[PDB]
Amino acid sequence: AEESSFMTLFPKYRESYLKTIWNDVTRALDKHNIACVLDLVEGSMTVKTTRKTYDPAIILKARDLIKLLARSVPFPQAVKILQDDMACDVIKIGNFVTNKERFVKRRQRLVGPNGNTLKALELLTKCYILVQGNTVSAMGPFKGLKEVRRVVEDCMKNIHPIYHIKELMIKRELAKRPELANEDWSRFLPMKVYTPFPPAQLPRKVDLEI
Amino acid sequence: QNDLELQQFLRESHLLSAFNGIVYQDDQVIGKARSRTLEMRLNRLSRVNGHQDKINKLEKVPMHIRRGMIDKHVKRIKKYEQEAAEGGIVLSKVKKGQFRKIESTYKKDIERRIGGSIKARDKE
Amino acid sequence: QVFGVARIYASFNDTFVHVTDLSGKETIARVTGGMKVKADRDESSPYAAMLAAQDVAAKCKEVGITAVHVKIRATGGTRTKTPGPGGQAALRALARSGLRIGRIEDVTPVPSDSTRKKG
Amino acid sequence: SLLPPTDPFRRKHEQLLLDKLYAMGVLTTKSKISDLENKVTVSAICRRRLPVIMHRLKMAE
Amino acid sequence: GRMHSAGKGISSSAIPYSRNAPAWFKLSSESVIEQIVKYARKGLTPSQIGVLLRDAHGVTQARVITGNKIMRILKSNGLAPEIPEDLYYLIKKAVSVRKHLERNRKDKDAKFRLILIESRIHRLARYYRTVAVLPPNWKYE
RNA sequence: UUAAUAGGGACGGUCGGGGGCAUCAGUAUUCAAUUGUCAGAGGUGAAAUUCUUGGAUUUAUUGAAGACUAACUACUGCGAAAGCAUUUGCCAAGGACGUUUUCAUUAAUCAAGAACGAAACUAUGCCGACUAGGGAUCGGGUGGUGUUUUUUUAAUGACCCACUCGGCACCUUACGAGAGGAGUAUGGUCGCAAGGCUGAAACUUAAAGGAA
Ligand SMILES: [Mg+2]
Ligand SMILES: [Mg+2]
Ligand SMILES: [Mg+2]
Ligand SMILES: [Mg+2]
Ligand SMILES: [Mg+2]
Ligand SMILES: [Mg+2]
Ligand SMILES: [Mg+2]
Ligand SMILES: [Mg+2]
Ligand SMILES: [Mg+2]
Ligand SMILES: [Mg+2]
Repeated sequence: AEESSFMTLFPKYRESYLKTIWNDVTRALDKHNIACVLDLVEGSMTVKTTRKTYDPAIILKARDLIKLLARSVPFPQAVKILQDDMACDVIKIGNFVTNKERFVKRRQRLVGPNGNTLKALELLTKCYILVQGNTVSAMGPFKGLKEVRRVVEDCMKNIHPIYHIKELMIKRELAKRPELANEDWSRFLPMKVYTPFPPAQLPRKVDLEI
Repeated sequence: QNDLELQQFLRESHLLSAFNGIVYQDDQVIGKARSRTLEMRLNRLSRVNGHQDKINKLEKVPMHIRRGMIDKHVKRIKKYEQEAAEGGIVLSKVKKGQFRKIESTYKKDIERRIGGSIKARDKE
Repeated sequence: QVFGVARIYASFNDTFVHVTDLSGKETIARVTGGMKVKADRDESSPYAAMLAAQDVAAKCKEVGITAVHVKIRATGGTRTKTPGPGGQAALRALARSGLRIGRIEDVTPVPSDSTRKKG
Repeated sequence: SLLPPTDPFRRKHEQLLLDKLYAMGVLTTKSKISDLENKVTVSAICRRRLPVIMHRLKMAE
Repeated sequence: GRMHSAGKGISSSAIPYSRNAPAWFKLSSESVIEQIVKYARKGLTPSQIGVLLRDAHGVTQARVITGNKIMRILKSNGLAPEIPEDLYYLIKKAVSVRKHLERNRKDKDAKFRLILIESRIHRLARYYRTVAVLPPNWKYE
């Protein structure tokens, strides 16, 4: 029985917070008989199976946990990844647009004023969403992750997320009505040739006198 | 932009999360989230016509307490912003004078005491 | 100990449990969540994946294989790189059925540079 | 008050409390629910003690 | 301070305060003049002559050592250019870009840079025409 | 006559995801050829539509086509802006730095003119001719120092510290004449509008509906 291991590097600024919580991380992983190591010299965190490990798939969740911790997700939130329902998704957004200003403004649109748009999406989708640089890292149930991807990608294609927030609220009330389960919900939802050589310059008045 | 329910939910999302499907409907919402939500709504309507001094009044606190409360809250904001800055996290924009509204703002009801900003510095 | 290769393809809408020989050219047993459930909504469920793995595991024991290397993957490409719920449940079911799990690897198709238009 | 405004349980119980307090004499009026907070005071209860009622009935100076 | 650019650099040479020859310099002034004439005969420009003398012959400045500039020394000996050295290099650079634009007609950047170079030629040519160093009829290309 | 901490040109080692033309690679997608197996596969909140025992989806090997250049990717670099991210070669061009090289006022701002050139949807910053700074970072240069490095094959860097010039930003500071909103009411004007079961009126009139 060979040992399956995963290792993830983390930034140096994130070292201080990992040192404090590593006892909690060790305790959480010990419940599944998964051993972990925190190397501050190399700046890496490793998770490895043991001979007492019984769940074959837990190492994959343990790998996701250390990845989340490296990306500045707080441990009380990240430790939920060990649960079967929860999953982690990373959405690229750097490739949708080519104008820097248009990229920045649309990304802010995802956050919204005071973070209101982002918080509303998290509440409706039950997902933890964190917008970083050219990517959006979202964690939560698989149904929520699927919804978050649509909103994030649509935002970068000029669809205001406020439409998606409204759509999710309407879909939720419809999900609680049994009569309209079969019927389509769309009606309720809101709707000369180039010359290489320059032309000559107009001479200055002094040039004319010369 | 003119949907009252949708706009209300977006503005009130921070209070509802702090004091918790999410119960955002008025009939469903109970507890502190109800009391804070009603007050938040009533202040918004009163801002248009009510005089600035009269509508909002910071609760009376001694100086050595309030100055201490402001200092600790500002330190939390700086830590929050530095941690986001050193990471890649994108944060909502805040005007220069105003304090950023971190999660601790909503839970601790800090604004009723310290206020949105230091008025003395804003006036000058 | 005769070794196979269990190729699990866990999409958000379905889960394939496919066991083959080490080369991969010879299919031994392919079972899907859709064949083990009656409704289209539950194909992606962990339960449907669990039934699929048990059917595959029994067939693998018939032919002679007793251990398998796991190669799980997601839809990949321009879409999600995260395996769905079924893949994780399918992996557990193979172990409980008794087949030895040799090695687990994620082989999701990751494009260097997607076919997505910047414009 | 923290129960939702249209709750039948909320409306029933607030009325029962207003009924009982008015009957005791602690509350002068039954119209407003805010009286349970603003107008419920020790002075209101002391104002129903036997000496005070004798005074208001002019049985004593 | 750059014209046709946003750079504000100040890199330059700092001529020493004293205007007399260095004490350690112990070569005849006439010998320096002959060296200048020889290099000009070989085809070196006045700017390049000063570099060689300064680098290898200890001539800190031709004016300080000999009392006359390199340009005046050469002209006294019959050596003088067709056109001022700075104008000579501007024209050569314009020619090279025009040659490149001939082979590469899609290089819009080179087209932009050529406008800047020809503009520099016109401003520089106009100055020399005013001072009469350049004949009044002279026109670029 | 100086040789402006004005301007130009020259030379030296450099710097760059600046431009043009070729060239190289990468996994992904689509298609195709074989290839093992067999009943579903994609998609949705459900479906519908689409493919499928002529083998779909999935598996292995291989080929072709178009696009793109992930992670590294930064409040970093280059470009006048729009913009620019694989390798190598060529073609010119450019910035800063270094210079005891050269011209000698050749300059600054500029209406006209010339070159290049679905989208928005919560934002915001007193301004200037203007003082002294701090941390970090990019490029160049000088000096110190001792670790990586290494030796008469040629090349010959990385890190630490101080100083300095020029950039992208951040955080602070001294100085300055820099010369309508929210509502209410309506004996006016213009529109929109009430009612009585339908059939059914010149007809107290059928069948069938409506209400009950
Ligand atoms: Mg220059
Ligand atoms: Mg000078
Ligand atoms: Mg040069
Ligand atoms: Mg180059
Ligand atoms: Mg190139
Ligand atoms: Mg390219
Ligand atoms: Mg770079
Ligand atoms: Mg720039
Ligand atoms: Mg690359
Ligand atoms: Mg500097």
